[PDB]
Amino acid sequence: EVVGGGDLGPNVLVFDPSTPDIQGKVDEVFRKQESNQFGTDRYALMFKPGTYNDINAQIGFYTSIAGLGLNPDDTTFNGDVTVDAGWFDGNATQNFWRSAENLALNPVNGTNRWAVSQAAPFRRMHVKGGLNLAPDGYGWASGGYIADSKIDGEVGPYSQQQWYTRDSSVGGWGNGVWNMTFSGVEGAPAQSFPEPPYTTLETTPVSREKPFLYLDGDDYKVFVPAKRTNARGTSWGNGTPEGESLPLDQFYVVKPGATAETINAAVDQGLHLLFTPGVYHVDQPIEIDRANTVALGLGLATIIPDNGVTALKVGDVDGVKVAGLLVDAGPVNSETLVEVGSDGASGDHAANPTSLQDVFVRIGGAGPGKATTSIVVNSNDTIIDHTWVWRADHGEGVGWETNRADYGVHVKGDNVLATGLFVEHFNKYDVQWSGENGKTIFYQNAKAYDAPDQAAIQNGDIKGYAAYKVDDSVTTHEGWGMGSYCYFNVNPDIRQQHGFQAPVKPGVKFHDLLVVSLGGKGQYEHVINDIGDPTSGDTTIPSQVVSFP
Ligand SMILES: OC[C@H]1O[C@@H](O[C@@H]2[C@@H](O)[C@H](O[C@@H]3[C@@H](O)[C@H](O)O[C@H](CO)[C@H]3O)O[C@H](CO)[C@H]2O)[C@H](O)[C@@H](O)[C@@H]1O
Ligand SMILES: OC[C@H]1O[C@@H](O[C@@H]2[C@@H](O)[C@H](O[C@@H]3[C@@H](O)[C@H](O)O[C@H](CO)[C@H]3O)O[C@H](CO)[C@H]2O)[C@H](O)[C@@H](O)[C@@H]1O
Repeated sequence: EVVGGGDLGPNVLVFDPSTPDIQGKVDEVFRKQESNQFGTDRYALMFKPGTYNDINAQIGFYTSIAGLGLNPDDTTFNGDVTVDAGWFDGNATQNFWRSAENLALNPVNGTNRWAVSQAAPFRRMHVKGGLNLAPDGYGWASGGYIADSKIDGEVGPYSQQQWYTRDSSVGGWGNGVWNMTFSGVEGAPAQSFPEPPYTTLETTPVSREKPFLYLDGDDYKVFVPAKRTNARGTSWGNGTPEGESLPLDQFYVVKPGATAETINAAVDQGLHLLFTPGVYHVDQPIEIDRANTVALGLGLATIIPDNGVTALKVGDVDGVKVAGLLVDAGPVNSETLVEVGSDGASGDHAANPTSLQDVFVRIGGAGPGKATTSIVVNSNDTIIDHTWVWRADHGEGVGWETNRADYGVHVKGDNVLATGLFVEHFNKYDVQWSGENGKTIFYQNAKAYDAPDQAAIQNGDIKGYAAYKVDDSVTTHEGWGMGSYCYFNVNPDIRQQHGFQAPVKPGVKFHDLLVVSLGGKGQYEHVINDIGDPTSGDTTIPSQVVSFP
């Protein structure tokens, strides 16, 4: 039984420098996906190596676009790969669930616009011009994530609240609103927080670039980049990154029809997983318990666990690479949605860690969804490089009970690294860290907006549950460039005692923390523990702590 390789299904639209009506055939997708925030259509747009002209690819919901060279410059657009905000009058605060990878862009007026909020990665791009992250106007925006990219000109966030860039090069960088964090960025502005609120690290401590599909002349393969310790700048500027290249014959090609049983029997049998674009329902976890297994998603491939099961269980193995998957809770509460490693997991994976990359969790919004904890990271050395774990605040099936989700991410492994951590709206602790020697570079949280009252969120004798808690038994932890925002629109008399909670210990340190009330809808009492000013006013002024402790 199981069979690697084959055609990639209807939802992977694959273009070359000759193909007909590329513009009309990219277009059509956009007019279908532009306002389709909670529909089940999914699309991947893939471009063969060469040069494309006259192209302006507006990217809507649940649309990935990428090149199929090894290097960004192998697939060049004279034109744009664009996100803006027309559907929502210029408000970019719901521009979610889309992606761009492995392309070079020569934008038509000199500037590519990528007006995105969360879960909208921009990886391995070469922009031969500037990159604007704001919508036409300077309406609300809440991004964002760039990795492994070279922007020849200026990145211009304008009204973007916050941003994370790693292992990249920019010609310059125009402005900082609340929290612009950089690690391993050539051309980043020097560290300057509080004002302007730039958090700048010379290197990312460990990174490994996300695997991606690409052509060898005409063989579908997947490139699996070689890990980089103390990374700075791009992996591909000096051509060939170290890395090995699985052929697609060694992947099971997931489509509708596939069962959890079938997907499991493939990883078992010795195949990797390529999820083609679609929404998949499963009645038991997808379990990845072979070392070095790549599970790569296309087109915002989405897994929904039925019957309260865990969607994804990774075993206690080295080297697994989960990349490009949206895990969408079912109506029936799952105790966990994603578990990396087993409970009581104990060995190390330093040389060849497991990673989650562009893994997105949603609880609610397309109908009710519920989970107790969304991601449990048990495995030591795991890298979490871009995640958005989101209890819905809008849509259908949202409400304090209707889409209850108490806990977002629980990190129990030791030496876990999060780079680009976005977690929002959980009824209790958005992030909890119980393991040793953890490190987070960039955090973005917003609290739950629908606590019906203060009693709903009493946390023992603390008011509210921290956005980011380090259990007081930890000895060793560090974070950089971290923010928590509140919008208790339902009951704006609520108080949130702090954004962050931790031990007061020599080795449990932070850098550049902030909390923000959005329009005076509730307030924070402090930034971390009992330290830092409360928020005040209705004018959305951040309260900050530069150091801790
Ligand atoms: O021609 C190059 C030029 O393309 C620009 O893309 C624009 C879109 O910004 C725009 O999308 C509109 C909304 O953002 C706007 O506010 O209102 C309506 C309603 O939805 C939208 O059309 O639409 C036109 C065409 O549809 C696009 O060309 C890029 O932003 C820009 O960077 C680029 O230079
Ligand atoms: O609800 C949609 C979406 O909202 C996101 O949070 C937004 C905030 O992004 C937004 O913040 C505004 C700032 O961008 C702007 O600069 O300042 C004004 C104040 O003058 C801010 O309000 O505020 C809205 C609420 O009005 C928030 O909901 C969430 O991150 C996201 O999860 C959510 O889906």
